[PDB]
Amino acid sequence: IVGGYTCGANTVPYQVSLNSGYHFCGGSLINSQWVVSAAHCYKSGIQVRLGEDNINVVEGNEQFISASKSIVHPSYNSNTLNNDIMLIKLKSAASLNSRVASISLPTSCASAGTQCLISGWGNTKSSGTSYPDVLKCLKAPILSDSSCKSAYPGQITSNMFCAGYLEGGKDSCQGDSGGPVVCSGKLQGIVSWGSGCAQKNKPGVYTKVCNYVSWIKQTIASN
Ligand SMILES: N=C(N)c1ccc2nc(C(=O)c3nc4ccc(C(=N)N)cc4[nH]3)[nH]c2c1
Ligand SMILES: [Ca+2]
Repeated sequence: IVGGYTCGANTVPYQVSLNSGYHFCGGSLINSQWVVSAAHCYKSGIQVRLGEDNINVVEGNEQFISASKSIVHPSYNSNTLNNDIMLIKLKSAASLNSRVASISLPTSCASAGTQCLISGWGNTKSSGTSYPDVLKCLKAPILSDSSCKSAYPGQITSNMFCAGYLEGGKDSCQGDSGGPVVCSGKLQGIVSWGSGCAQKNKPGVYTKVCNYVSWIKQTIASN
C-alpha cells in the first residue's frame, strides 16, 4: 500500500495472507471455511494465515490453515485479468473471534464516491521497493467509470472498478493483490491490477465482487 498508514493489529480481522513459504497475496475470509482472493494469485500449495499483523513474527493471534481446494472463476482471462477472482476452501474451519472475523458479501454494487478501506502487506514505495511486515491500510473512494476508462482505454470491463486518487501518491501495490476493498461493511472489491503504483492518473483496478455473489454463493454451497 503506498501512502497509507499502519492499520493496527487485527483491526482488519477478515484480512488473510496467502503463504507458500512466504507471503505472496492477500485474501478475505467470507465464512469459517472459505476465502476469496484474486485468480492471478492461484498457486498449488497455499497455506492461509489468519489473525496476522506482522507476518514475520508469531504474535500469538494467528491461525495457520492449509487450503484443501482452490476454484478459479470459470471465465478468468489471465491476459485481460477479466473475472479475476478465486475461492479457496480451508482444510479445517477457522475459529472466529474478535481478531479473526468474516466479511459480508454485498447485496448491491457501491456507487462512485463511496469511501472504501483497502489493506495489505504490499510494496510501500512507488519508485522503489520496500516491503512492510505489518498490515497497511488506505481509505480511498470508488472513482467514476469515465475516469477509470479514460485512464485505461479499451481495458476496463464491467467486472472492474477503479478506486484511489488521480493525482497519485496513494494506491494498492504488488503484494496487495487478492486483498479486500471494503465499503460500508461489505466486501466490494479485490486488489487486481494497475499501472505501477500510486502514479498520477493511474488508479488501482479492482474486481467488482457485487457481479459474482451468485457464483460465490452457489460454488461454496456445492463444495
Ligand atoms: N507471481 C505471482 N503469482 C504474482 C502474484 C500477484 C501479482 N500481482 C502482480 C502485479 O503485477 C501487480 N499487482 C498489483 C496490484 C495493484 C497494483 C496497483 N497499482 N493498484 C499494481 C499491481 N501490479 N504480479 C503478480 C504476480
Ligand atoms: Ca504474525
